[PDB]
Amino acid sequence: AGVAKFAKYPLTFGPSPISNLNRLSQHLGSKVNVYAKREDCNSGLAFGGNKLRKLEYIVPDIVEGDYTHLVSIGGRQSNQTRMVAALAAKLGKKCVLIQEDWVPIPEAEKDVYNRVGNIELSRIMGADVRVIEDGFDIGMRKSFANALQELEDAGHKPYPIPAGCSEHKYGGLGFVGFADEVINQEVELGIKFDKIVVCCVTGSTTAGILAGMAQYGRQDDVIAIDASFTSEKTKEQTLRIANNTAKLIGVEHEFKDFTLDTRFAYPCYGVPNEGTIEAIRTCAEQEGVLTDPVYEGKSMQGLIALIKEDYFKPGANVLYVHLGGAPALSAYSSFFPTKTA
Amino acid sequence: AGVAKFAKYPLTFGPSPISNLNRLSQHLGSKVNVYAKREDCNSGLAFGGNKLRKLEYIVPDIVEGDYTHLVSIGGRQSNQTRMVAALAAKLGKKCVLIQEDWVPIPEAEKDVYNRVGNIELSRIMGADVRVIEDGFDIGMRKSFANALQELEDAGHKPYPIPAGCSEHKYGGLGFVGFADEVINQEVELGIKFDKIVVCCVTGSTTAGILAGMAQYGRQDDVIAIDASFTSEKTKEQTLRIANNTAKLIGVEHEFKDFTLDTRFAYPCYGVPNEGTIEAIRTCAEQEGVLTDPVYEGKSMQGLIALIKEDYFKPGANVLYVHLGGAPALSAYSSFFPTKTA
Ligand SMILES: *Cc1c(COP(=O)(O)O)cnc(C)c1O
Ligand SMILES: *Cc1c(COP(=O)(O)O)cnc(C)c1O
Repeated sequence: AGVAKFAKYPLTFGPSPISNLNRLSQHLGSKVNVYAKREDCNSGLAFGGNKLRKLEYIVPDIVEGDYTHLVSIGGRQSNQTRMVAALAAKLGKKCVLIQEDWVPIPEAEKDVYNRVGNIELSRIMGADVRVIEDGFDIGMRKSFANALQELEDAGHKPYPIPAGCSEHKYGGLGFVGFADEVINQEVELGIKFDKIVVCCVTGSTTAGILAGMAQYGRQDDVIAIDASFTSEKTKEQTLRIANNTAKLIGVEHEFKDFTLDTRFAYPCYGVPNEGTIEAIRTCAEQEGVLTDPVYEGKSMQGLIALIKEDYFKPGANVLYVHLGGAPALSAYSSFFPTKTA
Repeated sequence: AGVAKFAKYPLTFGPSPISNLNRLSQHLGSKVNVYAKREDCNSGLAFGGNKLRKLEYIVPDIVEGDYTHLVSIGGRQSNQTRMVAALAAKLGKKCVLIQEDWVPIPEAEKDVYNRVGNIELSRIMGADVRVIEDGFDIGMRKSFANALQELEDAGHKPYPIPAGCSEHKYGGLGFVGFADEVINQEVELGIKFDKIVVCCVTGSTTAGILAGMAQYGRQDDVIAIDASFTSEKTKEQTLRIANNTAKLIGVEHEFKDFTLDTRFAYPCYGVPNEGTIEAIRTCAEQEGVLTDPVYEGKSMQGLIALIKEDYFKPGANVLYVHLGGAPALSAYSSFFPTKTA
């Protein structure tokens, strides 16, 4: 057990704060005391987000080697690519982004879904944005490899950074350190978290939290809420990340399965459902905390669905993980009509 | 010297962090050392910002008596209105927001300027968003006074929060604390800031820094960048707010004038110029830090312009203030096209 033996490059202000969503708690029945560890309030690098914690353990490599281009990938409103662009800017490197079509671009948004939001930010930061229309997949894509081959054949030295970092060698280390962090904040705040709720589609964030919590034998505190509607590969990939990461940090524990509620992924990746939107609104109306229609919105409804059904013990302290991703909210404007008054 | 006598309700994580923009500073010929105090990363209340800091000294008054509605006013992509919603949602009060027509909505941005960005956020937080046609003015608005009367007629108890909280009785207290944070942070940093750059439209931000920095006899360290294009009143109100506040905290010194660079407001409030777009792109390409076409993109272009002309002593430590506004960026995608490689 030790993430400390790995090189880390600072890209955040330090330990992400924890918000006490006490008002939302009461509203939901006062059954559980909901808390939120603000990863969305990460750093000053283009709004921040969980993906920034992941990159901290990857940057040292980039810097140590002689690289000129940082290439990543993801869907249109990809949070990843947007943070890879901000990072590339900070390191003074070139940036290439492969924006594939992973979400059935809603009609009433087909004219902005590819111009406004996160994709706009990658542009403003000077990244070679490329709009391809390949299928959705949380695994290695055959457009990422070609981009690499291209820049290489061009005489450039590209740095591969897979979807959400997840499948990167050190993709699970950032959230191992997340675990060490919650453990300390529990003592500083004086509150123990009985459970941890976090969204999941490509893996690393969940896997990292599992392998990292294992350090204190608490992997079972984790509660993942699928948002990829493909629990199939999402659980198997998250599980494989959890193992390869546990090995890296000295954890013996072999992960064979984890809590992966799949009741709110539908209708698919990127497309909210009537429940998602209501969750976002309730969270926002009650706390002033925004959540997106793709990730955190679906994990927030799951958090509310669970609370409704007395899934947690009476008076439980549950740590909701806000991974950010709000900036893509402007590409789903059509789903939030003005509140009747 | 007495901002402590007044009550304060916590709305931010704590004293804002100061980023060291060394890469940008090198880009601008290593003329000075640019630092940026991050008000744009000060809270979890939907992106937070400078207005939230102002509000901390106003919330106590609110909760004390009995008000049911918080009312404020600003343009379509207003930041203040959006932060008032979050404040209201959190305080569990209702929200009525007047969204005047303060900006000539670009032709390309006509089908979005009112459905995306800040406005969308206020709607998700269930605020009563009222899109009005009145024009730009940093002074008390008719639509405002009408709202107070309307709601008050319906048997409600609205709380009046003018534009940017600037004209509020305590709208200046906020940044008088910013001055305190600055001096303390110079100590913890082991360096002294020679000058402070900060955007200025409705007044209270700059006004509070002036009365605060004056506690130590350092008002002349303040350098405001106007983005209203109506210097005359912007300088008139800012100067009045700064004078009232000064008396509240006990500062005798009377402000008769202050540094207000107006070279970058052109062509008008809410609209960037090729220079702004250039600054936003420079800061983003160098630090991965995002600024807005309306306010900060101008404070930033001015900063760059001032450095070039050798306005500061060589090696000076210049504290730029990032007040936020980046969320409104989605309403200007037309201006930022994919850069060529
Ligand atoms: C990228 C992202 C996720 C998914 O993280 P995984 O580690 O890939 O499960 C969830 N929420 C937000 C806001 C994200 O940006
Ligand atoms: C409100 C605001 C300002 C202006 O503040 P004043 O105190 O009115 O000068 C500047 N920048 C941003 C991003 C703002 O939201």
